[PDB]
Amino acid sequence: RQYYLSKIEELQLIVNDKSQNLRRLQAQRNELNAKVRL
Amino acid sequence: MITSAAGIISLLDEDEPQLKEFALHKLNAVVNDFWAEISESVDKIEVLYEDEGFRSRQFAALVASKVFYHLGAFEESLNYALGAGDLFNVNDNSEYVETIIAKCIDHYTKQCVENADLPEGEKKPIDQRLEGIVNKMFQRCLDDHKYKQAIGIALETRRLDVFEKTILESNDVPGMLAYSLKLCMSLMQNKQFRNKVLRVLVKIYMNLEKPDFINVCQCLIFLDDPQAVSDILEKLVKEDNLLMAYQICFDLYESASQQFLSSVIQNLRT
Amino acid sequence: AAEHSQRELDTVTLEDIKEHVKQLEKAVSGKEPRFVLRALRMLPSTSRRLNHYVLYKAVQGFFTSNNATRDFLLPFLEEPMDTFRPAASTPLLPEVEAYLQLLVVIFMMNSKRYKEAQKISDDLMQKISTQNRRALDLVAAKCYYYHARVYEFLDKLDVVRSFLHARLRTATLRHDADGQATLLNLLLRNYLHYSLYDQAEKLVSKSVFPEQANNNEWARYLYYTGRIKAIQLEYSEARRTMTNALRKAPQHTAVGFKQTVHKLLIVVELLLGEIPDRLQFRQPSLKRSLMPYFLLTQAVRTGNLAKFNQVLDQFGEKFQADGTYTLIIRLRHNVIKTGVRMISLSYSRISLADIAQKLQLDSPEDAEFIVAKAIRDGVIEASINHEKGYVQSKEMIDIYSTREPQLAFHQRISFCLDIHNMSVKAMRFPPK
Amino acid sequence: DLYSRYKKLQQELEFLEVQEEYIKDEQKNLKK
Amino acid sequence: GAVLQAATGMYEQLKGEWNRKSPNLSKCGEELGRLKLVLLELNFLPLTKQQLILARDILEIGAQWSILRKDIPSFERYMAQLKCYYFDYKEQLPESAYMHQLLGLNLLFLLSQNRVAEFHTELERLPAKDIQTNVYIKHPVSLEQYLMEGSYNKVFLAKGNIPAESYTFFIDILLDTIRDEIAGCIEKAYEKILFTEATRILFFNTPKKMTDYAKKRGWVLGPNNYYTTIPSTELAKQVIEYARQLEMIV
Amino acid sequence: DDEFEEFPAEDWAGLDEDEDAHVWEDNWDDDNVEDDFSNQLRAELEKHGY
Repeated sequence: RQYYLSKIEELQLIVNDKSQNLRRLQAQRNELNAKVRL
Repeated sequence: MITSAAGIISLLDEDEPQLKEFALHKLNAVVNDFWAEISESVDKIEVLYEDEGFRSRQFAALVASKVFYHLGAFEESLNYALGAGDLFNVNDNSEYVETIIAKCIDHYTKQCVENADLPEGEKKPIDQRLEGIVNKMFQRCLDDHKYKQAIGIALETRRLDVFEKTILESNDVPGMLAYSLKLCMSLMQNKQFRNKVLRVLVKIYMNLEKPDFINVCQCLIFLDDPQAVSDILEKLVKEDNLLMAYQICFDLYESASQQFLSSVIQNLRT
Repeated sequence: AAEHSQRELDTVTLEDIKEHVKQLEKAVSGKEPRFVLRALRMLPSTSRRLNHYVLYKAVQGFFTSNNATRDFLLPFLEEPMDTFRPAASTPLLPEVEAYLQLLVVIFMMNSKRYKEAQKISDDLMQKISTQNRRALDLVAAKCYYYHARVYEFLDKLDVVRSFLHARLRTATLRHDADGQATLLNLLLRNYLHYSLYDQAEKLVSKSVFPEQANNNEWARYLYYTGRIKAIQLEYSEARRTMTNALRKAPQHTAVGFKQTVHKLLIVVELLLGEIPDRLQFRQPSLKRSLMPYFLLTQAVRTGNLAKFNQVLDQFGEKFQADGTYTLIIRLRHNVIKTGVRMISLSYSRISLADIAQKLQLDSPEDAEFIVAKAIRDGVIEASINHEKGYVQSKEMIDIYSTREPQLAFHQRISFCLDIHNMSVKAMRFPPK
Repeated sequence: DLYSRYKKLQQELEFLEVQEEYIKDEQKNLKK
Repeated sequence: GAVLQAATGMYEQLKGEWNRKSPNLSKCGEELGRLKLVLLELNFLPLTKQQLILARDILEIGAQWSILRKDIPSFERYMAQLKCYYFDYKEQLPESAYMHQLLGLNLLFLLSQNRVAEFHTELERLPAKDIQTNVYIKHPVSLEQYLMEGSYNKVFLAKGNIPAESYTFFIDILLDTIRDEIAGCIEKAYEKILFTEATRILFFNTPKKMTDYAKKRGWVLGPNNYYTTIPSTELAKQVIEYARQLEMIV
Repeated sequence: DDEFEEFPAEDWAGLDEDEDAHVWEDNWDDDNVEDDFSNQLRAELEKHGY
C-alpha cells in the first residue's frame, strides 16, 4: 500500500527533475538550431 | 540510564550464549537511537548468526538486518532480514519493516521478470523466504480490500495465480476485470506475458456466471485464437443467444484481421 | 503615535505572511520543489516582529476550516479588544499550516515562553511525520531546527536524540537533502552538548553529508566535525575544516558562530605550531571576544610559561564557557613544539645545544628527543644527525618541474569544470 | 489508481530518457 | 525478588575473599560470572536506586579483578559496561569512592595501547574540575602530557608516582609503548643512528635486550652497527577526462 | 539568512573602550620588547675593541 506511494513519489521527483533537464536541453538545441538556420 | 553502547558490544564478546541473547535483546531495544557503534562491530553479529548452535541466531540476523538498513546495505539487509525468520513481524508498521518490505518486493519483481523472460530450465531458484514474505504481503493486501494494488503487484511479479485470486475474490468482479483489461492492453509491453494475462482474463470471463462474450472475443482477437472464437460462436448458436452471435461477429469484422476472419469463417463452415 | 506605527508594522508583516503563503501554494503548483525557501529565507525578518495581533490575525485569516490543531494555540493566543480571510473553505495545504504553526513556534520561542512552546512544537512535528511530500521536506528542516532550539533553552536536548535520529533516517530513505543536513547538524550539536564526542565521531564516519546542502548548514557541519577532529588529535584536518567553515559562514551576520569558530581555529592553529594571523584579532565584532585568546597567543609566540599560566588563571572561566580549556592545556604543553617549528623554519642546520639554549630546554638530549618527536609528525621536515649534532633540514627542491603543480592544477580543473557543469545544468528554462 | 499512476510515471520517465538521448544526439549533429 | 538478596550475600562473600591478601582467582572469576548472570535477570542496564548501586559495585569489583587477573581483553569489557553504568543520565547514584580511581585506571589503559584520541574523548567525558584536582586522574593525564611533549625520561621518573597500587599493570606496558614509539620516531627522524646511542636512549639497559628488540622490528643493525619517471598514463587519462568534460554536451 | 542563534551571539561586553581604535593594521612582530640600537652595538663590540 504505502510502498506504492513511496515508489510513486520517488518516480515523481525523478520525472520532475528530468523534465526540467529536458526543457533545458530543448532550449539549448533550439538556440543552436536557430543559429544554424540563420 | 545507559550512557553509550560499549557495554552491549562488550557483552557480545562473552562466551555464554545467554549473555549474547540478552545483549541482542538490548540491541534490538535501542538500535534506532545509536547504531554507529554496532556498525563496526557487525562482524560479531555475523559470527553469532553464522553459529548454527545459537538458539537465537534469528535475533542476530534481525539485529544485523536493522544495522545494515541503517548502513543502506539493502541487499545484505534483505539477506539478513530473510535470515531473521519469523521474528520479522510483517504486521508491524515500523519504518524498518516497511522499507525492508519495499526492498523485498523490488527484489522479487526483478528476479521474477528475469526468470519469466528466461526459459524453464534457466530459471534461477527464487529464495523461498522472499517468496513467502511476498505472499504474506499479497494476503495483507487482499485483507485490506485494496484489490487493485494487489492486482498491480501481481502483474509486476508475473504471478498469475495471485492475479486470478485477486480478480475472483474481489467484490466487483466485472469492474476489476475491466480495470485489468485496460491495464493489460494499455500498459504491458511484454507480448508473451500480456498474452498470458489475456488468457487468464478469458478463462475468468468464461467461468463467470454470465460470460462477457464481447470482451472474450476482443481478448481472443488480441491473442490470435480464431479456433476459440469459432467454438464460442458455435456454442452461442446452440444456446440460442443469437444477438450475442451477431454482435460478436460484427465486432470481429470491425476489429480482427482478414486472416482471423477467414479462419473463423472456415471453422464455422466445417 | 506608537499604536499607529505598531498597527502599520503589523499590517505589513501580515502582508508578507500572505505573500509567503501564496508562494508556498505556488511551490506545489508545477509539481516542483523550491519556491518554499523563498518564504523561509525571510523567516528571521518575519520572526523579528511577531506581534500578538499579527499572529492572531494570520491564525484567523488562513484557517477558515476550523480544526483542533489550531484550537491548541488559541488558548495561548491573545486577540485585540477593539482592533481577514484572503477565500472559500478550501482545505489548507499541509505546508501552509506547517508554516503558520512554525511562526507561532518562533513567537512563543522569542517571548521566553518555553513549556507551552514545547507542546506546540510537539504538535507541529507530530503531524509532519505522516506526510510523504517533498514540498514539506524543506519546511520540515526548519521545523526540526526550531524544535531542537525550543528543547535547548528548556534544557532537554538529551531527550530529543531518538526523535532526531528517527527523522534523520526517514530523510535518508526518502533521499531528502535539506532535512537530512539539518537533522545531522542538530544531532551533532546534541552529541557535543553532552560531550559525547566519540558518538559524534562514529555518527560522522557512517553518515555522508549531502553536497547540495545549504551554505549555513554546510558551515555548521564543518564547525562541528572540526571540533570533533580537533578534540580527537586530528589537528591538521580540523584546522582545514575550520577554515573551510569560516569561508562558507555568512559575512554580515552570524557574529557568535564566527566568534566560536575563530576561537577554535586559533587554538587548533596554535596546537599545530602555526601562529594565527593578527588580522582576526582586530575586527570590532571579533576583537573583545578574542581578547582572552589574544593574550594567550602572544605567550605561545614567546614561550613565556609564566604568562601562559597567568592568562589561564585569569581567563579559565571564559575558556571553559566556550569549551576550549582542554585544548588550551594541550597547547600549554605544545608551546615547545611551536618553538621548535619556528626554529626549524628559520635555521637550516643547527646544533642541538643551540636548540636547548634557545628553547630553555635545560638539556641537549631533551631537545634531541623533542625535535625527533616533532619531526616524526609533519611538524618539521629535517634529518637529525646524532653523530655530530645537526638538525639539517630537507633540501628544498624546485617545486616546478616536479609534477606537483600538475596535480594541484588538475584539482583546480576538476573544480572549475565541475562548476561549469553545475552552472549549465541549473539553467532551468521556464515553460511559458 | 495507485498502480496505474505508478506505471504511468514509469512510462513517462522512460519517454523522458528517450527524448534526452535524442536531444543529445541532435545537439552533437547540430554542432557539426 | 529474593534473587537480589542471594546475589547480595554471594558478592558479600566475594568481596570478603577479595579484600583478603590473595583472593582465589578462579573462585572470584566464577563468582563474578554467575553474579553477572543473575544480574541479567536483575535488570542489567535500562529502577531501584539500590539496584543500580549494587550493579555498579558488581562491575567495579569485576574490573578490579580483571586488572588483578592481569588480562587485558576482559578489562575492556568490564570498564565498558561500567561506563554504561557510570555517569550519564544516572544522576541518582551516590558519588562512589571508586569513581575516579577506575576513571584514571581507564585513562591510563587508553594511554597504554596508543589510544590517545580515546584518552582525550574520555577526558572530555569526565568533569574538568577533577582533571587537575583528583590525583587518580591527575597521574595518567600527566604521563600523557609528558609523552605529548616527548619528555620520556620524565615518564620513566614518574612511573613510581602512581596514586594506587592498582596502576602498575599497564604502567609496565606503557613503559614499553613509549620505548617502541621512541624507536619509531627515531627511525622516522635520524638518518643512520649508531647502536650504542640507541641502547642508551631506548632504555634497553641490557644490550642483548636491545639487539633482540632490533630483530623484533625490520629496523636492523646494518654492517657497521649503524642502524623520477614520467608516468604518462594516469595523467593522459586526466587529459582525456578534460576532453570529455569539454565535449558530450552538458 | 541564519543568525546562528544556536551559538550564543557572544556580546562584546558593553562595547567597552578598546586599545587604540586606530586604523593601524599591524603584525605579530610589533608587540615584542627592544632596547634602542646604539647601546646594542657598542655593548657587543667594546668586547672586541670598540
